[PDB]
Amino acid sequence: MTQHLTIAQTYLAAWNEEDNERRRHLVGQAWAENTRYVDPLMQGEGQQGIAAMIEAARQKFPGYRFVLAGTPDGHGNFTRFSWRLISPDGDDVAGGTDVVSLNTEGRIDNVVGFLDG
Amino acid sequence: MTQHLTIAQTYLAAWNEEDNERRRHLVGQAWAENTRYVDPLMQGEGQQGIAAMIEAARQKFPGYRFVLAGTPDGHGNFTRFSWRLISPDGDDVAGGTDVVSLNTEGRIDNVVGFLDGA
Repeated sequence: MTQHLTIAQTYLAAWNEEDNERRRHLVGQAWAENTRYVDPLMQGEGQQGIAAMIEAARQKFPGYRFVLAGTPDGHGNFTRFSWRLISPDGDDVAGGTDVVSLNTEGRIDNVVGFLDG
Repeated sequence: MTQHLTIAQTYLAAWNEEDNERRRHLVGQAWAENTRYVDPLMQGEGQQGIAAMIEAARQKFPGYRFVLAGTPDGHGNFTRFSWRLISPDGDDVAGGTDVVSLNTEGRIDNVVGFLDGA
């Protein structure tokens, strides 16, 4: 359970990181070399690619933040969690849900996201 | 959207099928030969295995049903949906959420399920 909360937190920390350099270092630590991401708006592969994708996403939504919603859960190497997108003025404008997979070495190898209203 | 509703319905139809034989037929049609399932209580692989798994599950929860909750959604070959577990007397006892993947030939090749309270 805590293992699932840590994974949710590590994942969102990468999306909320303001400094693009620090984010590459974060993705470098948390994500696997063979890693893949896909949601309804985007896709990416590899540590580099995912770091680039997140940066591109943030440039389109400057000032926005991802805040965890509810309690992450899971089983085996799977973690599931949800988050809300918060506007620079503090408005809840949307949200999503993700299923994240860890490889046998504890690093994120696969993420599939969805959008929520 | 409709493609995602159909997938959710086809998936649940297999879990709600009363006859074991009809269910093999249903899994045969909807599921891929190289297919895999895992949730917090179970796992299976292959058409045979998943058919067997569902049957074992139902033998432990006789009379229970799995009813769709909310609107399925998704993208690419991914579908996501949620369902509620209904007791023989009609009570809502619990639920789940699943992520289903279709292979390039339209058949289910991967499912990852999770449990939900209220």
